[PDB]
Amino acid sequence: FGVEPYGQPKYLEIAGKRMAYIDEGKGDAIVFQHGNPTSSYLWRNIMPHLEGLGRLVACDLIGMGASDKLSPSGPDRYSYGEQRDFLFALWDALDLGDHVVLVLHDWGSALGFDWANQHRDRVQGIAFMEAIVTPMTWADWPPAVRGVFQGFRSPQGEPMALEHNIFVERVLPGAILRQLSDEEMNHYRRPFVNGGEDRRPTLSWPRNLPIDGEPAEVVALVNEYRSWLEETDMPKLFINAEPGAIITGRIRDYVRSWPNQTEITVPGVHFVQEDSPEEIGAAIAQFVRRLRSA
Ligand SMILES: [Cl-]
Repeated sequence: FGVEPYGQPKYLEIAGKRMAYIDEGKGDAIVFQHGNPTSSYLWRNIMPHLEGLGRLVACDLIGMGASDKLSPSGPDRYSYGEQRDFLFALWDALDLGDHVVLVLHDWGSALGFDWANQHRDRVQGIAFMEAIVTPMTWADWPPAVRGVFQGFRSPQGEPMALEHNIFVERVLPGAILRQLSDEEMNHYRRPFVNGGEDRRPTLSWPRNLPIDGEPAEVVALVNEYRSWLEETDMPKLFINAEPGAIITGRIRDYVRSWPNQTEITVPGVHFVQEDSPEEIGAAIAQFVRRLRSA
């Protein structure tokens, strides 16, 4: 468990806002996308396993990591669609090519599965873990954090996230089996040290989760892309977690139904990269070698 970020930070302005990203190596792209409340930092111990297998790209979502904050910020900002507009523009700017392997977690999986479904001819394979794969009910959601996420999805969410930073301070470490070092935790806290709107992305994201049919637009998006995943012969690598968090139970059964997929299981809850980076990295490398090595 290295504490240092991978690679050098780079920035490009997208719609007048700086977006930060890692871009190392050469060849066909391997694109790692984080979710909430993380950044490219999440992949620092995984990316080294793919050196020499492609061009390794990991972007920080708008409002997250080293990327700029939107202003004026408020409850109408950092929706799925807004996040998608920024990210997909950054990916276009980076000229990723047409043999992309996506490596996806959490909201990074909704964004990446959506991108792949819109660019089917440019995606070579998808590796995913603890991903958003189907509309949910609360029965699918980890029991220990049902009240907290229902809380986020109410007016209580503003104090919880913007004042108390509960996503970063409580949800993130609660969903890692090991204890992070102070140094690692400081990297996850850095984008969100200031109280108030700086923390808005951490609150907007849970409000987009497709749970009991709301928000309908996200439910519809996920139904669309999963309808493709269910039938496509695109190669897939499912990294299961034990105990896991959002892919457990019937959702885990469902993902296992998808075609042209292999899996592994690693120890972890939600932020599996922080419990099992060597096993994850090794599996993705083996996947990519099978797809590419000759
Ligand atoms: Cl979330």
